[PDB]
Amino acid sequence: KLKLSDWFNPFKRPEVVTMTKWKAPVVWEGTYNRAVLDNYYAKQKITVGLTVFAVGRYIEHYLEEFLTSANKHFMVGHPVIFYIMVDDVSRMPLIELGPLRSFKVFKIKPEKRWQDISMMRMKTIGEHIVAHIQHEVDFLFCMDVDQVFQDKFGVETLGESVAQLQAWWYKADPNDFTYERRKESAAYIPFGEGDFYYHAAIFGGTPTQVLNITQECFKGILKDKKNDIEAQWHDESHLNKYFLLNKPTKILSPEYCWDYHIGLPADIKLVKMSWQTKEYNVVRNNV
Ligand SMILES: CC(=O)N[C@@H]1[C@@H](O)[C@H](O[C@@H]2O[C@H](CO)[C@H](O)[C@H](O)[C@H]2O)[C@@H](CO)O[C@H]1O
Ligand SMILES: O=c1ccn([C@@H]2O[C@H](COP(=O)(O)OP(=O)(O)O)[C@@H](O)[C@H]2O)c(=O)[nH]1
Ligand SMILES: O=c1ccn([C@@H]2O[C@H](COP(=O)(O)OP(=O)(O)O)[C@@H](O)[C@H]2O)c(=O)[nH]1
Ligand SMILES: [Mn+2]
Repeated sequence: KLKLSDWFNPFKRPEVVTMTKWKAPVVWEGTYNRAVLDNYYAKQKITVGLTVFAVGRYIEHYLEEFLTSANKHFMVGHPVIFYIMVDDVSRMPLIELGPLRSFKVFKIKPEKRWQDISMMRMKTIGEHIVAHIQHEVDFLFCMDVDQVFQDKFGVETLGESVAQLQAWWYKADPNDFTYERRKESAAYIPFGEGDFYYHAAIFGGTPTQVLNITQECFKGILKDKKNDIEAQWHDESHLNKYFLLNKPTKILSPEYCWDYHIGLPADIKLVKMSWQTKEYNVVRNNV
């Protein structure tokens, strides 16, 4: 089987956090041996999935740029399947795909509140895992559409359960993190607890693990509805509670999901994905 030291050298990045207390790697540029891993996973003949949602004007603003960039940069050299969930298939951009990429598209119901569009992804992803994704892929990523791939996002990111460090908070102390802090919410994390602040824009794992992630988060979302409370950062609050309880087996550095509004500091050596500028006045239709 694969050993961590076969592909991961933390000493290449001595000035950042490269290992967690529960022995998961934090993958930074310089630490990974992609050649070793490409050879390993090609011998297993893996396929990698990617889900993305675009509901409303998120389709026109973001979906083409997301997919064009994913085609170029996501798991190059391996078969990939893009799963695209939209409310209006007639507005789908049908871009040309390259070798080892294919896709399929699903029509979904548009939830009335943007907060519920975001949170209902957890329910829909689990339904699709059970119905087909579990039979199609070895690993799955679930991503926001309001971002663009900038460089290779490869097999060094694969694992049983994979979390993303949020770009603005990776050096912060846990008591500064924007976790949900009301005990009445299923997402509550008390002061004095927490490892990292994870970004809900990227998470992944085997289909089995992603099913558990998404099912447990959606259970918390529904429980909160019954208690008349809505977590401060919606599905992200619940995801952070999940990963506190069920530690990820791999974490990605902020290089894998970077906000250029921060600037480009010394620690961010090669950006693999960048955030799109927010445009909520146009793309969201409720407060
Ligand atoms: C240090 C600080 O306050 N930085 C904020 C960012 O947190 C903020 O990003 C939003 O962060 C929330 C969680 O707090 C969530 O992850 C959102 O998806 C994300 O956009 C950013 C927004 O422009 O502003 C900075 O000032
Ligand atoms: O009206 C909506 C609200 C959300 N989304 C999807 O849900 C994700 C999360 O919402 P958003 O990116 O707006 O949250 P932010 O990252 O800005 O906090 C988006 O990237 C889209 O994939 C969408 O398609 N339409
Ligand atoms: O139909 C509704 C809308 C809200 N609320 C309660 O507070 C949450 C906020 O509701 P939302 O508008 O987000 O609707 P829902 O997700 O139920 O479609 C709900 O789930 C309910 O528990 C209400 O009692 N009924
Ligand atoms: Mn987003």
